[PDB]
Amino acid sequence: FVIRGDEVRQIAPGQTGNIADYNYKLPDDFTGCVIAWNSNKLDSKVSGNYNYLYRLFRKSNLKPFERDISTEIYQAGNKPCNGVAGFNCYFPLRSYSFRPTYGVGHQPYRVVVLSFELLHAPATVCGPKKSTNLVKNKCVNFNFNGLK
Amino acid sequence: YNYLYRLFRKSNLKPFERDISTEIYQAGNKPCNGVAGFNCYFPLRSYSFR
Amino acid sequence: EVQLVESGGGLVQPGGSLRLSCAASDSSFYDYEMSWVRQVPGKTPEWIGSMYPSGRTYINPSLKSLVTISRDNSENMLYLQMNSLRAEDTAMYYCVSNWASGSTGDYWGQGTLVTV
Amino acid sequence: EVQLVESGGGLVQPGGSLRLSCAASDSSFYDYEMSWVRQVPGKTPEWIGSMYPSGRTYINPSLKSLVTISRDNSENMLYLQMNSLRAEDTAMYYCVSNWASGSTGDYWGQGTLVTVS
Amino acid sequence: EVQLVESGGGLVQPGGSLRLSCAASDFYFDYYEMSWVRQAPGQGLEWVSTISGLGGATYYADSVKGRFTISRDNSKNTLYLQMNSLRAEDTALYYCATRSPFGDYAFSYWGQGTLVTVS
Amino acid sequence: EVQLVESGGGLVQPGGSLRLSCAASDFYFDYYEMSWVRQAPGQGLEWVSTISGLGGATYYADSVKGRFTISRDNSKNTLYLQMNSLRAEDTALYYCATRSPFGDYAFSYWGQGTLVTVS
Repeated sequence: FVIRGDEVRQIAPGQTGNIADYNYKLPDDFTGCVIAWNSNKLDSKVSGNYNYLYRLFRKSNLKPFERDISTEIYQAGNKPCNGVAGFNCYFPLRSYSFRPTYGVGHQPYRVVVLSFELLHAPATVCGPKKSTNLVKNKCVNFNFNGLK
Repeated sequence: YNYLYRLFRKSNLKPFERDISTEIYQAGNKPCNGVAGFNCYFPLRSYSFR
Repeated sequence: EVQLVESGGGLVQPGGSLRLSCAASDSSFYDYEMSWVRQVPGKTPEWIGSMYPSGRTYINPSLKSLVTISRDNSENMLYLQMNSLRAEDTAMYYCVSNWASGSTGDYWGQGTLVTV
Repeated sequence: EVQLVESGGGLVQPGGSLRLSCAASDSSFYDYEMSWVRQVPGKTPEWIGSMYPSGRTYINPSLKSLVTISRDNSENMLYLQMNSLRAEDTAMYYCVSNWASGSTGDYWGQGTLVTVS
Repeated sequence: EVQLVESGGGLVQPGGSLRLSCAASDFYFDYYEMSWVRQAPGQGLEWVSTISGLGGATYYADSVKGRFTISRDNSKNTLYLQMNSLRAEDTALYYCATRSPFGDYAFSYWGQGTLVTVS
Repeated sequence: EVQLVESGGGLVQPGGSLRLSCAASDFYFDYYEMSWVRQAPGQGLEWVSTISGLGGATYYADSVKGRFTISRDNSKNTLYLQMNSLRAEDTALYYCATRSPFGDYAFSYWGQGTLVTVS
């Protein structure tokens, strides 16, 4: 996904904040990798960029790795407005504001978390092999696919 | 519950070797440093002989 | 076969109102998200409004108090009333269902060209 | 040489906190195991708690959140604090050193009665 | 501090079915990995299946590809194991285990176990 | 749709007796076959006896020829198993099964089982 530049630190085990508390919490025990990169040259424009929404008001602490797409009326006070989009029961869905003139802390950053799930099932996704260089006219060990 | 046994250890036990230490086990990447709580399970548990 | 079509484009003076229409096929596509987008020539798309499955909607802070979207028919409609059009509103508009998992689960429509 | 003397045993009403302590001999009894065990008359001994040299004390799963073992004195003492005493706590308590590996090297010291009525 | 509760049957006809319901309580079953481990009399433990909690993919073993199915519920924290096409070679003690995918390879803790007979 | 009900004891003196009464319900017990299958702890299942419903002949096993007896009643659909000459080597879980002689070799469905102790 894509977040603001100032909140790229909140995504970490134990670290809380705005997106780490109500939007996306990473568990304390995690064996993947979090990475981000600035994308101010292909996701920004001088017109008012509101194509990226985010939630700021939630019921309680969001469980790590959970999807909450419900749009129920938030309750910020003790008045039961009964879902009328009035005072103290605002709509808990807002959007960011990205401008090409803001500071680096307010620039959009595209992040991606790669969670590496290990299981008792046979391992499927792995990396390449050695594939070392080949020297000729010399007594060496060949280690081809089926002929060692 | 008067018989204990080890379930968590780093490596396999060497033939004819007794493990008397009780260092806490680390199942994750968090530096527990001897708290014995979440993700820091105790290496010695008890049986249940009913 | 989801083949939702669009209609409502044309020419109008910059003092009127346009009533768009996004006719969706009879299927289970209204229980998910629904949203619109503009595709001005020479720039990347820009979000306009999102119709939520619960029955509510949200609008971008840019086009505030200038565009309203509702269904109020109960079968199939994405009206997206956009009264008080401006000079920069002449473009090709699209109604996309899943504007939440783009490049992976989005289905773009045909799109209607409106000129002001 | 091993004359572990137990103290604290008496009459406590149900609900009190009894603090037992087995004073050991002036020797190198540390760096080894230390365990407590009850001796209810007419039954096999039951393990109460351990005092592993590292510091991590393991408690019997049955008597969880009821008893605790503390050794924050480091000189010669070991303390056992039992809270919320019940009727079945009337037993002879013992504090042994070589437990879980005994039957030929276990030194059962002295023992006192604990009655809860 | 953390325990497991299992349930099910004790005797199944060789060719019928059985309702196995592992009932967990106070778990972080959203990002944890819960599966079943069989214990046949005379040999050790064997892996049966696995149910991912991140995406929801269910993996099976080599000999139970087209005879087992698992239904995971998150409303009351219970799992259903509908065992079909049973024969006399499925005698084993089933254990409902739960571990963390972002940890070691071995499970954290098991349950009490359930015994079934098929012959 | 069809179930079985069993009963019995939980502890038997090594040298006494016990009253075992398998109570079936809604069965075609006139031409069906009902008997007992023992389940000793540590091994599989073993056959005990056989009670034919056609003529009424009862067959025993090799080691239970002169120590067991079966009484079949058709008034209330109940069977009596008066086990005599019992010792410490009779520890097994008894199952009251029912099958059709005009079918396959294996039983159709079994019951829930009863546990007895002799030591």
